[PDB]
Amino acid sequence: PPADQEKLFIQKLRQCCVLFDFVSDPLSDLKWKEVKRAALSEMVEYITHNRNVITEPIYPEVVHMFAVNMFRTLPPSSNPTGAEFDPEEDEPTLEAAWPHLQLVYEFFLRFLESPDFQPNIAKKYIDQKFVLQLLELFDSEDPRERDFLKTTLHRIYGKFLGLRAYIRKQINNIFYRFIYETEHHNGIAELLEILGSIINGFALPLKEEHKIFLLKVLLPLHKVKSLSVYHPQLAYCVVQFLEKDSTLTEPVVMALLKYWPKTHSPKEVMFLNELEEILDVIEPSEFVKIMEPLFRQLAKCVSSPHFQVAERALYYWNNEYIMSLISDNAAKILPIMFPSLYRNSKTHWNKTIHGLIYNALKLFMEMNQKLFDDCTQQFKAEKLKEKLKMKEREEAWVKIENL
Amino acid sequence: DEKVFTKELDQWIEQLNECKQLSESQVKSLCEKAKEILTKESNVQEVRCPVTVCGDVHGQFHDLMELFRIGGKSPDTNYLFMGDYVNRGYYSVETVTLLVALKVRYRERITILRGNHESRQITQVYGFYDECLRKYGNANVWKYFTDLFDYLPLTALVDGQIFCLHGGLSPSIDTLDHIRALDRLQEVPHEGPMCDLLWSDPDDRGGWGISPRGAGYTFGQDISETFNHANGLTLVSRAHQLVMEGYNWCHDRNVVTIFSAPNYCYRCGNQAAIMELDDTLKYSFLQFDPAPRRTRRTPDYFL
Amino acid sequence: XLXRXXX
Amino acid sequence: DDSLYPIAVLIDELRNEDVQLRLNSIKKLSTIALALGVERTRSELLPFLTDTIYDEDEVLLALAEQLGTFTTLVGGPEYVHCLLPPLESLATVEETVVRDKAVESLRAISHEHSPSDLEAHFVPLVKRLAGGDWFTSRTSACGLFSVCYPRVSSAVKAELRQYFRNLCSDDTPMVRRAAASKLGEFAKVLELDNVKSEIIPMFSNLASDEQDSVRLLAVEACVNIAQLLPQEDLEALVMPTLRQAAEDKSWRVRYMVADKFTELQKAVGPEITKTDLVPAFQNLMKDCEAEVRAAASHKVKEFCENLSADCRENVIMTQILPCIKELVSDANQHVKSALASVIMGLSPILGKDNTIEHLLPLFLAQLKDECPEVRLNIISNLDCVNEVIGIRQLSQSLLPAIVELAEDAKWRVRLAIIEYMPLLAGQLGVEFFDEKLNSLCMAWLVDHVYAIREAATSNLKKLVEKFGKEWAHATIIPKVLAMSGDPNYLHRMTTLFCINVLSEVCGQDITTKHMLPTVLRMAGDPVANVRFNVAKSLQKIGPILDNSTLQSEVKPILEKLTQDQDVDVKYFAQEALTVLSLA
Amino acid sequence: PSTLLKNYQDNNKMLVLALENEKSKVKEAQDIILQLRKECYYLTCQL
Ligand SMILES: [Mn+2]
Ligand SMILES: [Mn+2]
Repeated sequence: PPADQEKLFIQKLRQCCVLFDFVSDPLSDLKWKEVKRAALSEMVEYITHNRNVITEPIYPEVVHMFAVNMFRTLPPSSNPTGAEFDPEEDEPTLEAAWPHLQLVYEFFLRFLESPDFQPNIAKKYIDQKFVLQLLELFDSEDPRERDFLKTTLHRIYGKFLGLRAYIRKQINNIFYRFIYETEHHNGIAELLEILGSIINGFALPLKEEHKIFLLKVLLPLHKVKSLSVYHPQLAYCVVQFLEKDSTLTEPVVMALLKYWPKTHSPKEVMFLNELEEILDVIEPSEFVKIMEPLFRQLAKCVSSPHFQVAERALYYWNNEYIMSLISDNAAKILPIMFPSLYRNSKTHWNKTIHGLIYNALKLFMEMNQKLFDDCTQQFKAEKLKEKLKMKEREEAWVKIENL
Repeated sequence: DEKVFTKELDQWIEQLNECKQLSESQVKSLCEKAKEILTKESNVQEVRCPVTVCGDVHGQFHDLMELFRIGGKSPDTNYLFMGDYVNRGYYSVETVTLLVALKVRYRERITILRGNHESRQITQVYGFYDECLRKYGNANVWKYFTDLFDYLPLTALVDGQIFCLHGGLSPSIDTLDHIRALDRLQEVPHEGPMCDLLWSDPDDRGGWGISPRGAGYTFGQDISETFNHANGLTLVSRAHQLVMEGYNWCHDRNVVTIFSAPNYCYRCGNQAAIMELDDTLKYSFLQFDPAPRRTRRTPDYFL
Repeated sequence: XLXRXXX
Repeated sequence: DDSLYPIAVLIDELRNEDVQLRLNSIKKLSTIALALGVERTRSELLPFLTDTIYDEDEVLLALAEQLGTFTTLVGGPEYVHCLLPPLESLATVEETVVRDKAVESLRAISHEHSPSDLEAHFVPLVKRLAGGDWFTSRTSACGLFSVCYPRVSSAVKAELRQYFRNLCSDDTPMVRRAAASKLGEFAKVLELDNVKSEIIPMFSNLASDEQDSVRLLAVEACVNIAQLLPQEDLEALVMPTLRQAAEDKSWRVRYMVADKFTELQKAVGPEITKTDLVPAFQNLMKDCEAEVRAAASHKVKEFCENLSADCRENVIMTQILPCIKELVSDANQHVKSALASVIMGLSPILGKDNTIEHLLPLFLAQLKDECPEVRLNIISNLDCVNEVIGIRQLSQSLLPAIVELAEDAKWRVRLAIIEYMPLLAGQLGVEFFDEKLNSLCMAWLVDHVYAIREAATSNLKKLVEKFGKEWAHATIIPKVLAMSGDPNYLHRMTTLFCINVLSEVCGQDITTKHMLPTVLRMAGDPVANVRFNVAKSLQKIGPILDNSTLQSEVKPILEKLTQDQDVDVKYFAQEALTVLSLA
Repeated sequence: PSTLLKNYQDNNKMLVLALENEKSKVKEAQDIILQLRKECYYLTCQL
């Protein structure tokens, strides 16, 4: 009927606040679990297809229903921690109460997505406090939970201008702790996906806050060991900023150079891959600023004994656009690239990359015939620089007898 | 007749038993000494009758220590290791260098074969290369060890009867003499008999078949039975495949898989095993669990 | 189950 | 080369592109300084390292370390404040490890500051850091308060307290975390009625922080706080906050309480323990979270052992004991594991009759637990029980279960029993031992795992030390030698390893007459491993023998082995001849 | 029922041996390619 409907709805929300045990006692309460399962199941179908039911009083009743079900302390990690473990190889440990949890998530989402949903009426209840406890949940081990949370926080970000600043500051805090204190968190990817979409939304003359956020938060996310878990979405966030404002490219490329892995190969491949995507958007003007430091690295990589590092580097040559930026800058780039791939032409343990360095050397001479083997001319300038060095230290030490 | 060097070796070994790496110039010297003894060993090494035979180890030093607790100390009991000393564990440097160490001090007491992880390529995609890098600061020790892996015999023959190898059988191989005729002094090729021997797996599909690993072949009972009958072998003993009981019979007992890394990569939860061949070549297996395992790291962009 | 090349 | 030549060289070296070369410069930075004046160090090198240095985190890390040791180089304590500008910058650096060294270096040199300098230079540094734009500067500041405070004027002390208070109430949890970290450290340095009036409020606020990562750090602080303070102040102040943490919604918080529990019991003293800490502990042993239950279990004997002399019986027997019984059959391997490793230490506390009545069935259920770790942890401390109940009682109640565990499936359990045998046998006596326990020990020598064989071997030496050499001759020796004909070389060597050990304490006669002959026959064993151990073994027992025996019997055999076809036999023979001086 | 299995048997030594032969051939062709790549390089050096 036209009304006692609104009373019966609230009544059922109440009954869905009864938490059930799925872990400690896994065989208990089968019947009543189903009752709850059915109770919120129908409440989805109810609010989904019908309309004009998100009335003023049901708001607090819903938010409270969510909180009591969703906001718990996460249990101890089910995975070993330590330097000898790759979090990629962690056994998927699932949230045992997913029977109910899914439908609370699915519900609160439809509750959000309704075109009859009134933000500045709900905002009394979805507050900073709610957001913070929602943000805590991203460290859940269950990927399905993280998935829902991603979408939920993404909506909340969209529909509450009041909360946008807070949400930005809070996830920043989460990262800082991850990068600088613990180096463990299960939900880095998901938070970055939200952030990716957020980066696109940003406004024309990029605001200082966000520039800082790229340089101080997103770049250092690069230094943590478990980069593979969230690198794609991290790389995306970075690339988007560069599309939004090209003047950011020197600092970001200089940063990636600063953080270059010296003892972690998969990360070396990861960086090489990310940098190429960056070069795929580089305005020539911004390219001239970073070529030399960039290629002093590529030199190191090309001569790397690690076939996956060498390969990925050498694969830069199959990029028409990069290859042309090399071409009309050949003056500067070639004397630094040449020694590297020359030392590795005489011989190599790996035949494939042997093939690739022969090809690479070919493409360089076709750019500007450079019979410039005053390569060994530098190998002497360096012998002399070392003799001046050792003869300087002599003077300093024999001046220790001092005043 | 001076044993100045065996004092030096005894020290290196003692050090290694305390899970402490040797130095760059010590590994280099060690490998140099190791090469000269391995080079004179056959593609199919003749191994004397009482031995204890072991599967994969993959850098799990503390479990190797555990192995010796079950098996006996590394001079008093003879050992034969079927390769795979270096990858997924946290202590590949200490493990391979210890095992090589033992071989040069006691060439007669220990034999070490090549596994599929003793190779430049495999050692780069899995831990060892990065381990060497964070423990030494350069790629030299890696260069010395990989150069040294080319010299490891491919297969062993215990008492003309128990054929020992890392992988399994090869379609290009029908006899031991086919094996003796190979040139092993090289990187493990992507195809061919040398490769199959380090890569293949037995299975339940009674014939040659495509390996789910990108290399070697699968092979069923009938190959094993022919291969054994043709060579007068009572058993093929092999070691490249995780088994949850640490050891596994198959092919009407023509082959055994032995696997010596308990709870592999500290993830897999498997038992480990080794097999003792006594004076009269009777066998017995010993299973064992992983040994009782009793700041913020340096940034990976440091060096 | 870590990666076919072998948990 | 003139006055500032050493600085020019440094500049050149930091202009280098090999990061490694730049490092070597920084490592040799005290040689630069010595080369330079003391005053050129101050007025030129120091400013250079302050302004004119931009570089990688690894270099900044080295510079931090160097600067912590420069006091003399800069002219001594009159001049330490020169070092502060460089160090303030490094304390601001993003990378955790660099700013941490910076703090470490700052703390070190503070002690070289006169109170005037602490007031004019160091304290201002702490203010700037604590009020800086970024959380890195602020976290660094938390580490610096307790080194300047005790040595500055009260007005400055009032300021340090304000700043510390502001950090405790930062907008970011990063700083709040780092603050709560240094709260106890700081408290230990305050005058006591400032502890009461200003630290308690700080502690109370952190203990109810929204982030549980902050809250659990306040528990650590509560210990330092309670230890500075006497029975009466605890009740008003720290106690209502402490009682909350034990019921915190976060198991992470409840865990600290449990982990710090005895330390809390001391600090608080027996009166409040009785009223407040007894119910709390019970609830912690009943936590929904197993890590909490495990943590609490570890403390069961400590807690009980520190209860006041009067109510000790009532509380243990009525409050704690039934929890322990419940915990014995907990679902979780690890909480059961923790308990098993401390429960037996309860025995001297309940005394003979109580132990037999209540503790004993528990021990027995743990002696037969399915989890090997439980049963390993419960063997550990058996003697302590033998001291409270009789040895008579022991062999009636527990011996049968011990005998069962001598043949346990897991060898570490087997070993636990072996290492306990010598003591236990001593207490039962020889006529009992070698009627009921001899064969069991002999079987160990023939066990599949080496370690077990090994252990059972030295065990032999311990036995002969309490039963004497003629029990050995009649009971041990002949079974040991019987092993020299085992078809397996692995068990044959056991015979040698046993002789190695037994010779040390059976004396010349028995060794020569009854052991040596077996060793010498083994010199002809088909397997090299046995052969070179005959050499090692002759080396070892050589000194025990008369020079005539050594000379007519041992020497020929060792020499025969130096002619052996096998390199290791030849080596160990040559070795034995050197050592025994028969070469 | 017998000869059928027996046929599949011979058919498999056959196919495997062949696979192994073609695999051999890709590797030999790869060596030709590496040599030629080297030659293109040496020749373009003298342009
Ligand atoms: Mn393998
Ligand atoms: Mn393996």
